[PDB]
Amino acid sequence: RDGKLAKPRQLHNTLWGMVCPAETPEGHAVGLVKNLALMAYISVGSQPS
Amino acid sequence: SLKQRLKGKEGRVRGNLMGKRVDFSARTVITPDPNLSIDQVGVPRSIAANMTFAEIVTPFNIDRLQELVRRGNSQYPGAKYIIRDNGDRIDLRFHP
Amino acid sequence: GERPQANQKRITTPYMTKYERARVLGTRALQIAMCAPVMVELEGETDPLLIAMKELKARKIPIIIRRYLPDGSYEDWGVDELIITD
Amino acid sequence: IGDKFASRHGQKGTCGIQYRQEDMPFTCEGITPDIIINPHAIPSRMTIGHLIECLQGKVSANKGEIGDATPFNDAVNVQKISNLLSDYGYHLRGNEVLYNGFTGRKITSQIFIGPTYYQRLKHMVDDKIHSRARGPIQILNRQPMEGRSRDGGLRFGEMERDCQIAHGAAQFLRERLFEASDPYQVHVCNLCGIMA
Amino acid sequence: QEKMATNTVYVFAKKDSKYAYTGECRSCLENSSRPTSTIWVSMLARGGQGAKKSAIGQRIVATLPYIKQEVPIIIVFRALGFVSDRDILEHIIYDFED
Amino acid sequence: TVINNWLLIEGHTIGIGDSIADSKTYQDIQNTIKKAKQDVIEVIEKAHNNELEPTPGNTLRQTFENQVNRILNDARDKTGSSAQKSLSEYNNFKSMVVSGAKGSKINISQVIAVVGQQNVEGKRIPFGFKHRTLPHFIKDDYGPESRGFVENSYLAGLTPTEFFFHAMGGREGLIDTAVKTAETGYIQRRLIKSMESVMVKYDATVRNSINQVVQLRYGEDGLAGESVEFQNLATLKPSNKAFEKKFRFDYTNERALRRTLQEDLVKDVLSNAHIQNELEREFERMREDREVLRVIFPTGDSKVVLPCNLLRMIWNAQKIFHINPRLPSDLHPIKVVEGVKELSKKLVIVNGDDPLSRQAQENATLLFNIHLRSTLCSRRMAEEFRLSGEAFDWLLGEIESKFNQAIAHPGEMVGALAAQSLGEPATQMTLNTFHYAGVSAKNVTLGVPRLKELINISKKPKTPSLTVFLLGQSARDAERAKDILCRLEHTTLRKVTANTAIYYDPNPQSTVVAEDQEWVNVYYEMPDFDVARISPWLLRVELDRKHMTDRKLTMEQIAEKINAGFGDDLNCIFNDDNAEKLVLRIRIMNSDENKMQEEEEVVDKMDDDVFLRCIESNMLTDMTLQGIEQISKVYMHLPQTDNKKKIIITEDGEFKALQEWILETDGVSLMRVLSEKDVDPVRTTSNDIVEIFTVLGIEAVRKALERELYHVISFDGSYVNYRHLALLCDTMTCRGHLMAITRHGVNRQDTGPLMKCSFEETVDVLMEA
Amino acid sequence: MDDEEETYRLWKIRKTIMQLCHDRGYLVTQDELDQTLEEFKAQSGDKPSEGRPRRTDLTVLVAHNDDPTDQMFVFFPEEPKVGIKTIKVYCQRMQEENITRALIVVQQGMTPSAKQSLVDMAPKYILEQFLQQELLINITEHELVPEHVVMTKEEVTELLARYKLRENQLPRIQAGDPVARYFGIKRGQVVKIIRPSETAGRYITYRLVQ
Amino acid sequence: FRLNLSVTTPYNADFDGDEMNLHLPQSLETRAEIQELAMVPRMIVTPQSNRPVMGIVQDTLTAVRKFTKRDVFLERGEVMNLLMFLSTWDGKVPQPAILKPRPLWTGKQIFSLIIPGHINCIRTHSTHPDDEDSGPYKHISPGD
Amino acid sequence: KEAIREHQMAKTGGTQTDLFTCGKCKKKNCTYTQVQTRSADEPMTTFVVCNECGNRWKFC
Amino acid sequence: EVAYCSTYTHCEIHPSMILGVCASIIPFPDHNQSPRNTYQSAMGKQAMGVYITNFHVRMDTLAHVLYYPQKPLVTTRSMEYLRFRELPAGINSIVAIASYTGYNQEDSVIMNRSAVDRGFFRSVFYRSYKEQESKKGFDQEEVFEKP
Ligand SMILES: [Mg+2]
Ligand SMILES: [Mg+2]
Ligand SMILES: [Zn+2]
Repeated sequence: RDGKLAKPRQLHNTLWGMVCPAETPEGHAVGLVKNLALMAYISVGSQPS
Repeated sequence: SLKQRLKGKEGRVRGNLMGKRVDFSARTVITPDPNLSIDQVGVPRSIAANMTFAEIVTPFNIDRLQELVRRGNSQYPGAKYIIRDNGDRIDLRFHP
Repeated sequence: GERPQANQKRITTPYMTKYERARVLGTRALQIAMCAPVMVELEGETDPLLIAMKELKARKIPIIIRRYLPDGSYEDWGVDELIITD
Repeated sequence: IGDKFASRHGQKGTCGIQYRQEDMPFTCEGITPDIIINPHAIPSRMTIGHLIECLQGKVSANKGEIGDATPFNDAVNVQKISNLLSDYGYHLRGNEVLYNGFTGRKITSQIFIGPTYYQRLKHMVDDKIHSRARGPIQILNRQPMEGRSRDGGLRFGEMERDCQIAHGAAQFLRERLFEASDPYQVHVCNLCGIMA
Repeated sequence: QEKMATNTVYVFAKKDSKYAYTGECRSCLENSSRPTSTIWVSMLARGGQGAKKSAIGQRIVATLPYIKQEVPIIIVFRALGFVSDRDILEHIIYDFED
Repeated sequence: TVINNWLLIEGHTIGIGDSIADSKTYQDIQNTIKKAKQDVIEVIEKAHNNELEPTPGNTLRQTFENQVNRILNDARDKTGSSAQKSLSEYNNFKSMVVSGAKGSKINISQVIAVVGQQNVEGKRIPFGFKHRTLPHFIKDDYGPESRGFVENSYLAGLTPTEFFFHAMGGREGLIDTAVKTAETGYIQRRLIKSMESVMVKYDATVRNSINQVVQLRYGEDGLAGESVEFQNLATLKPSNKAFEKKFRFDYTNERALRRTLQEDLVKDVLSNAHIQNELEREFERMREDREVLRVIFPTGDSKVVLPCNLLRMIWNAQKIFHINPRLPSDLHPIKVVEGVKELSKKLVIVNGDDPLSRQAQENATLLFNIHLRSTLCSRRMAEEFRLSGEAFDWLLGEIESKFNQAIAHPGEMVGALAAQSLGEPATQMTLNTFHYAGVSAKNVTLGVPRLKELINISKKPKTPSLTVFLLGQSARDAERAKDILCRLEHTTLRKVTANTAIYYDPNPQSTVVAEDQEWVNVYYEMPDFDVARISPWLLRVELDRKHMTDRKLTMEQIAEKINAGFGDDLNCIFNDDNAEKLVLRIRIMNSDENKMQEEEEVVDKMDDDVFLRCIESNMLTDMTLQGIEQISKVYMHLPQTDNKKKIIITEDGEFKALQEWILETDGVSLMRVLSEKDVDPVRTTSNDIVEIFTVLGIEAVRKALERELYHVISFDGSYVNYRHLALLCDTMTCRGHLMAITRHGVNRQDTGPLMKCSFEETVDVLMEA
Repeated sequence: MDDEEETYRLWKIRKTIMQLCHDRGYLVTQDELDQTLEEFKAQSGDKPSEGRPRRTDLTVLVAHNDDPTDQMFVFFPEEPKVGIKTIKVYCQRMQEENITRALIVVQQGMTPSAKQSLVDMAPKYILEQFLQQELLINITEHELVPEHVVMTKEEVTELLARYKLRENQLPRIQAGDPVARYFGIKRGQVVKIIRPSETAGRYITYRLVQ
Repeated sequence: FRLNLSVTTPYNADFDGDEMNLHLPQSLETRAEIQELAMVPRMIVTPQSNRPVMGIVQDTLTAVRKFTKRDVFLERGEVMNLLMFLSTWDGKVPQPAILKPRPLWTGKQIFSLIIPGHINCIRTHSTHPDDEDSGPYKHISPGD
Repeated sequence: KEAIREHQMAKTGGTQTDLFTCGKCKKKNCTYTQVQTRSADEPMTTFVVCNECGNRWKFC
Repeated sequence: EVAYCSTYTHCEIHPSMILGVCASIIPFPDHNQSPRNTYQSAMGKQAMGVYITNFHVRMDTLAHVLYYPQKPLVTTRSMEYLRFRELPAGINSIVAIASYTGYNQEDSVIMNRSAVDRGFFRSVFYRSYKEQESKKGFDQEEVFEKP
């Protein structure tokens, strides 16, 4: 939405270990739909006080 | 309103003139069969139990056409509906 | 007389096309199905698609092909004057 | 026959045909196969992993132990696994010969037999069908209903009408738009063309 | 869903229109209301006037929030209590010996 | 059915045993890859030592990525050739490749030997993880296993560092497939809304929906396309000596019982001067169709497509009548000549009365008449084929029967056929890895955005191109060919200037610069009478010497251009190109009359401090030495031997290649390029369409647009008939103006009222009508 | 520039305008059509010094055609921007000489007050307007330009009275085509086009000038 | 929808689940029009690229080159079984290519029974081993 | 003059594998083209287009 | 002995951690083609098989269970923690690669009629309906009766 016109997705180097590369739908939503790796923790937020 | 129904945004153009629905059709799942001929297409038994075809009654084969009418609508080799000359569309299922 | 000009000079080769073969086989099959006198001699068949096909090879179908020209005129053609292509 | 299936390796395949046990080939003791897949479906998509499960399942069946399928191991799944299969009394490459189920002649080639785990998709072949001769017709435009949920007709896309022009069938296209679809007639005056 | 990391100054390439560079950077609150507040600092790509200054390519005129047109960024330093070029240059870089 | 039933009793399976190579061969496969790794390290070791010679045409980093491309390509092709000989014919895996299915030589190495490089969008794997690709590798490591290349195959597994790289290539072909699939329903839908107007009528001439003659006959021959077969003309003979010996033959043969066998009728017409004139004039007509053939086919390709294959119809008659060289065949000489003239009279498809209609029939079937006369010649029917009189009589009745069936059926709705003839090859692989290299760059966009833009016909294309040809000495010499490059290239003045500084020079004769003191002092012939009240602020510029040797420029051509741009009120001076650097000082020309507060006027015209800043920023952009502004400055040479162009004739008659020096630009200014010297204005074409209608006209758009669409199909791999490429150009260029035939340009057309409303307007059109 | 290289520009535009008239139907001598660069500076003494009306001596008057008309005065102006003063003088030389057609070539452009009288001028008179930027090179020598042959009145009437080809059925073309301006065609005439075909050999088509 | 493999090639469809529609005419004049126009015995060679669309690949391609292999020699009981499998047959058993000792047949004699005795196709072969020209041109060695 | 002369010699590429033999000029000036990966029902084939004399054919 | 660098700070837990839920089901994902591995995640999601334990308390419109949920033989140790061997999606059918009669062309297989009669992938179509008995106005409402 916020940014278009000639902006492909393809594959990025930071996807290693964080997002499963071989897990995407076969329809028109390929590449746009992301997932999560097997062993990965999501940050929840903390106070750096 | 009145313009949207005819402009083309799913109105009387794209949704009717450029995209309507017809009758007498079938759409299943294709399966490979090299043993058949180049024109022998697959026809299911459940689909054939509904696809009808209005055939005129000719005196050259009036005996064969009468056999399908006498048997009724109880099996495949039979007739379902009939149409007379004036327009009488008589059914054979609930016929006395 | 101001439009039909088939009795003077004809430009199209006298040969039946694939479009005219479909209409002749379709129109004749509808007439025979409505109890019509058979032009040829019947040998024992009831298929309306086969009766019109047998009469096409015998060139005995009394029909005249009226090919409308795009300029406004039209030309006439007969069954004997058109050789079928298979 | 006709239902949509799939596989664990990615080579999905619907139910083509089903024969009896006597009409299918067999090995020596009487091992009749359950699913026959196209041998040409492997080089067309480079599905080499499908042959690994078909060979690993045979070695684990003769031993009786759940073999690990780690894709990053050092056990060498090429020579060590092949040599272990030949010790039980079979071929080391996993290839076996079968017999003809109709005449009894030995097969020239070697059928690579072995167990393979599959799945089953949710695509009923008897639920996706849609056929009707003459049923309920709408009143807004005198057209069939939506689909099978309300007993209607099939979709007529624009690509079907565009290609029909290339065939030159004017009478067949008129039937799908006027005759066998929306049959109606309107009386038109002679002095004027206003439909009233 | 997924969004871009806020409170981080990033440099992008925007050479499709009359601009050349774009420094998009958000400024959302921690846990209060976070009204987005995206700081748009772009660099134009125009070059050549005629007879006035003939140095429009060295301008910045960033797009401050709410603001209609583009205003220069050096005017904001005059409102922050710094009216000398020695103090403004100190905010940019801590070593002006280059 | 018989083949399918035999497969049950035979069998053809596949497994692990069908993917094992030789034991001694597999040892050499892994050793060959290790030898290629030492060659890559040798290039890296020689690159960091500052001693490697870059490739002329690129930089240093662009050369390293090119040198390693041929190393890894030869490494994956040498190991694949060794695995081809190891697999025997008994292996069922090779039978799938030899038969011709979804598998070739590259599919064998990717599962046994080595996969290869997994490039992305043509280019190699970029850096997006702190100048790296994966954290498993160290910084500044240009290894092959860390840049997408997979050293293993689908048999011994893949390393974790290579499994992530190989997965990127599969995602490129999967995401683009879903995007290209959605474009099929939008491009094909647009073509059928405008091409459905034209159709084939009954009077040969192709018309439309509003009764307008578009063409004179379908396919420029009045024949169908189903009977067209890839034939072989076999007329463009290199050596003219063999062309006369093959066709022409005289009766002055050896006395050794010649002209007595095979044909038992030659003995009756021995030494006949009446029949000699008929055979001598026949060869004269063959020579007329040969010299003009060079102009009709300047490319030199006799293998074209024509209906009614004469190579099979003549040979088929030899089997029925049992024709063999060991049998005398009596052939009549006059019957062969009369048979061609009699058969040519039956080829009339239009009116036949006035002499003007006969001129439109010979040229319409000119290619078919030459192919029929050359094949059914007087000697070809008696030496290569050796046909008798009965074999030639029945052959004339068979060609006329097949020609009648090859005639296009009048009434074929070509409106829907021509629209699908272009959208069908577009669904193949138009935009999928720019494989077109040709020792050049990635010029000329080819793919999905090219077809969507050519139909919409915009004002300026995305990537314009214009190939420039040369003749004279430039077609064989490299020094004269590069001399024109200096005039055509848009050399900006900013690139020439290396440095610019503002100095304070009070006395112009005694400057403060020590290294440039004697240069401005020895020059005394300059009228230094009005230089005492000029601008004291000095604006000295510096010219780069490395740029002079790369573009070939002088010092006398720079000062004569600066003073001719701003005006006469601008002084310029320079020094010779033999000192330490190229400098150039500029001053003003003060009239010394009324340029010193003559009329006061508290407005201030222009301050001296800011006067030099405006000129310094206006000369480095607006002022151009030489070249066109709208042609960029990129250039690249293409091999003339590669493409089939320039086929000249010699004293012998053979077709040889003529190499020269060609270049390509990046502009559409066709009027200024053709106006240059030495450049040949005959074969100079371009990919633009708008400038063709302005410079040349609509008569050249039909010929230029057809060649652009033919180059797309020639590279995609598919094929398109010639009768459909000429119809698309004639349909759009029918009104005499380059206008979009789609929705963007329909109000200006003169079509029916019920047709313009079908473009998603309806109400907007019916209200006007 | 404007020294020695300018001689090749004046020599190239002279060979182009001579082939423009010979392609229509005029007869030009072989010596005038076939010449070299050194021969152009010897027919009447070219470039004696610097600064001279070089565009005035280029006045030619051909008069060789089958149609007994001939007399076509061709003159080149001297000033770049041809104003209304030059048009009033150029129109006086054609009244005393009583020519048939004119051919003027303006360097840059003209004035709006003079471009209106150039098209109208007189109902029984036709004046041609060219340009130096388009006559420096011959656009008819390109490989994508077919053979263009003009037609007469009797050839158009006979063609439309054969296949019953109506006037609206024939394709149209605009007046902005430089090909139509190369021969000076008028609105309402058919121009024969000879296009070399590939799968045929020679394709012939006809178009109407709208 | 059981169909032949030769029909799936022009449609370029897959049997994985790609649904295909099948209409039904309700007129006598329309059945004769489709039978003489929109049919697969007639729509073989397309005018778009003067080449046929019928393709014979996958399973119906490997068994063709293997049946004509030099290492194929059918027995006597397998010839009569394949003769009955023919849809049409005049009723003339061909002469065996090998008379002694055992009456056997070659791998190309049975395949030649389907092709009529008045059509041929040479020159075009498109192989893979051996060598592209040069080789077979030496001493004129046709075949294989 | 020798530095700018060698600029139009190597260009940006090379190709020319020198394997296939052309049947029109008894020379081996042919190149390869890795085209057709999956396609549809059409089998993949490495197209061979000869540089000189203008020749091209199919590998299968 | 042979190492270009010896300054490592972190290390991966297991090379198979890059896969996901459906990606860890296919054995040896490296030996197969890279785009073909992405189709498995779309097939395993829209497939049949058991998913929980209590089958009599759930009433979903789309529910398919298996009579004999047999665990796969050749499996990975990564799916042991994801609870996959207890709730599979099929059985270990013996698949023999063969041509048979050429009826398994283009994404199709040939099965045994006698094997299906014994319990080869026998599922039950569970579909639940619901009808709300709401009001229809002031004095208008629905009444469950038997007219
Ligand atoms: Mg498909
Ligand atoms: Mg398929
Ligand atoms: Zn060659």
